[PDB]
Amino acid sequence: TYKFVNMREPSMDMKSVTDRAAQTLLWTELVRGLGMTLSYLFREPATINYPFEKGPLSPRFRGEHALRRYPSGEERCIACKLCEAVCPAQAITIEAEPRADGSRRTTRYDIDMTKCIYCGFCQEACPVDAIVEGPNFEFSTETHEELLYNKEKLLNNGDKWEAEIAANIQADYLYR
Amino acid sequence: RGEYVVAKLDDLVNWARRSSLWPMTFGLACCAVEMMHMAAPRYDMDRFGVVFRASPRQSDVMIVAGTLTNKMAPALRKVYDQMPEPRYVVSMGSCANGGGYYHYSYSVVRGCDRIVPVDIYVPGCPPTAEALLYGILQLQRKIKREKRLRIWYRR
Amino acid sequence: MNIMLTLLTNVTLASLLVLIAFWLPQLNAYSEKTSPYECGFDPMGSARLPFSMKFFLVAITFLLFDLEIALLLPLPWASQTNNLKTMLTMALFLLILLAASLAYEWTQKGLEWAE
Amino acid sequence: GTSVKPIFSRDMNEAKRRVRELYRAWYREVPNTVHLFQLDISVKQGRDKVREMFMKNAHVTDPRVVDLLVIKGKMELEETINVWKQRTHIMRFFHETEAPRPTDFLSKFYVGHDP
Amino acid sequence: PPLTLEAIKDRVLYVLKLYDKIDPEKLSVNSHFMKDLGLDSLDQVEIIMAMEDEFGFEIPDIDAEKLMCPQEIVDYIADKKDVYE
Ligand SMILES: COC1=C(OC)C(=O)C(C/C=C(\C)CC/C=C(\C)CC/C=C(\C)CC/C=C(\C)CC/C=C(/C)CC/C=C(/C)CC/C=C(\C)CC/C=C(\C)CC/C=C(\C)CCC=C(C)C)=C(C)C1=O
Ligand code: SF4
Ligand code: SF4
Ligand code: SF4
Repeated sequence: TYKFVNMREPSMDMKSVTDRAAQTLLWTELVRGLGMTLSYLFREPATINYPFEKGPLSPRFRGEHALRRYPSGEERCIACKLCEAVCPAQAITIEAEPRADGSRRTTRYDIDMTKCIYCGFCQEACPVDAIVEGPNFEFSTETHEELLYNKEKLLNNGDKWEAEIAANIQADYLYR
Repeated sequence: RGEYVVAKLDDLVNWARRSSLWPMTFGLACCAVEMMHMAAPRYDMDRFGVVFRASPRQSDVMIVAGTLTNKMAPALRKVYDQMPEPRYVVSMGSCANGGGYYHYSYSVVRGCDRIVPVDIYVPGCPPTAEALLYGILQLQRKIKREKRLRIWYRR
Repeated sequence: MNIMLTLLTNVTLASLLVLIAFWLPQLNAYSEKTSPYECGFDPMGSARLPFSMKFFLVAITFLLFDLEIALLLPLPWASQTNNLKTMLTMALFLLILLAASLAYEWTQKGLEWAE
Repeated sequence: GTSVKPIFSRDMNEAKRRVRELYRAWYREVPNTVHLFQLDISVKQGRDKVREMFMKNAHVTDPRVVDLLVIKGKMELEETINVWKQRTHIMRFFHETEAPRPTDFLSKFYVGHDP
Repeated sequence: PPLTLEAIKDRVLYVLKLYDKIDPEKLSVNSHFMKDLGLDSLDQVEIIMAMEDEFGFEIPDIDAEKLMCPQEIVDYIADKKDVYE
């Protein structure tokens, strides 16, 4: 099924041609164009009052990366390196070393925000829900080096946004 | 006292600069689309005093939005040179920040900072238009904290 | 008395605004800053070589057309004469000849731009 | 087996002819690059660099190879002519910002573990 | 005025002398570039170019390689503009 978008021949009756000449001389579709914009000025604007008003999001939103931890206090990360092995941009660097207690934890877990693509592949690959993409997105920095995240900075993000991230995962883990 | 007078002059000049930041139409890649969406009715750059303007001669802030490649870097540096001072560079997106997805490619500049002095680093791939608006407001506060005439008084 | 005092006021106000615009802002100039703007990349190099204008015929006949309005403009005072028949005939003569000139140009390519 | 298709030339002499005319074009061009591109290197300081670039790959003996670099040099000339390369692109031939590298074994041993 | 082998020879010697890689005293009418002067064929390229530009007319590549020594240079530039003493 196809339709001819522009295959309309105009009628050549005296009334039709008089109307076409009137539209040409007395600009008619031009007045319609004016009227449409008049109708929308009288309409309500769509602008929101940022930063006092924020655009809507979803619990699945991908933002600032963060390392979570168990309710006991121990970090969830076990240095299985799935996130490092699955990152499309190779933005994660992990070095592991058996801790004094014996549990295997990262001696270095750096995520480079200037190289990250915010795909969320790491948070899917993680088998313990250790690394997540937090809800934060207003974390712009004045210098480049501040975007090269360390293990300590990611742990601070996890401890800061934990209230939001726990609820976000709680409202989405069933879909996964 | 002279310090108070130069202080007030600083506040006036900084307020003008921050309240009429005129950006440049230098969208490069997908990061430009969000650069358009904050110009879209929802976020509307215009209410914050920022109005898009080409012809670098009459613009202040450059939002490098998109991947900066080797073939384009001379053009970007030259165009940054055309901007009369004061000038500011806002880097949108991971590609313009440090390389992004194609950080290991053969024809991509590994960060816009290597070509121009970037003033605000906006992260994202692409950054949400809210995040870019936040970066612009951060630049606005930066201009607010300038101390030009104070330093001149303590030359 | 009044008209040149006015003109002087406008020109000195403009020259002043230029002066404050050009001496106050504390400019810092270097060679690449004043380099000609050519959508980024360096210009091929010209900006004074001949630039073809295909309406050259149209541009020049504008001169004759705008010239005729000099003959045309005395009409508001010409209507208030005692020989309205001759004035009407001559005014319609000017307008008819301008119509004939425009029609001759229209038919003999004329107003159509060169390629 | 030992005998294969030719690119442009059918012997080394014709390849040398093409190299000769390519050098002709480059040598004639050089001052036009110096002026048009607003370069600061002396005219001779570009002509000798053209000579050095030609002398770099002066060891090749396969004709098809010679035609290949003839085409490549023709393309670089094409880019240089209609301001497709820029000042930075041309200046890359003179490796300016690169620190001079040492040739003796002793300095290499002093500086790092490389061949 | 019309000019002959004298003017062609002296202009050839001149614009062959301004070349730096040429040597002032081994320069001669009989000084073959490859043999006496010790040049490169690439050098012969701007020998023949210094011929053409000051001599006005261009000389093609079909014949440039044949001219390998100042006599042949002067002879060729003589037969071009019909110099018959
Ligand atoms: C298909 O893929 C594509 C890409 O893919 C990667 C791309 O990247 C891109 C490229 C990307 C882009 C182009 C980015 C997107 C851009 C946009 C969508 C554009 C959005 C634009 C806007 C939101 C703004 C539009 C502007 C509007 C509506 C209006 C602008 C008008 C104005 C007037 C602005 C204000 C400016 C000025 C100069 C006015 C201010 C001046 C004054 C008031 C001066 C006053 C002075 C005085 C009062 C002086 C007084 C003096 C006095 C009294 C005395 C003086 C005398 C003395 C002696 C001193 C594209 C296009 C693309 O398609
Ligand atoms: S979400 Fe960020 S850190 Fe995780 S895999 Fe993607 S780019 Fe890497
Ligand atoms: S996938 Fe999770 S547990 Fe494995 S190394 Fe990455 S953050 Fe740690
Ligand atoms: S940072 Fe991401 S969104 Fe921005 S240009 Fe690079 S790949 Fe595209």
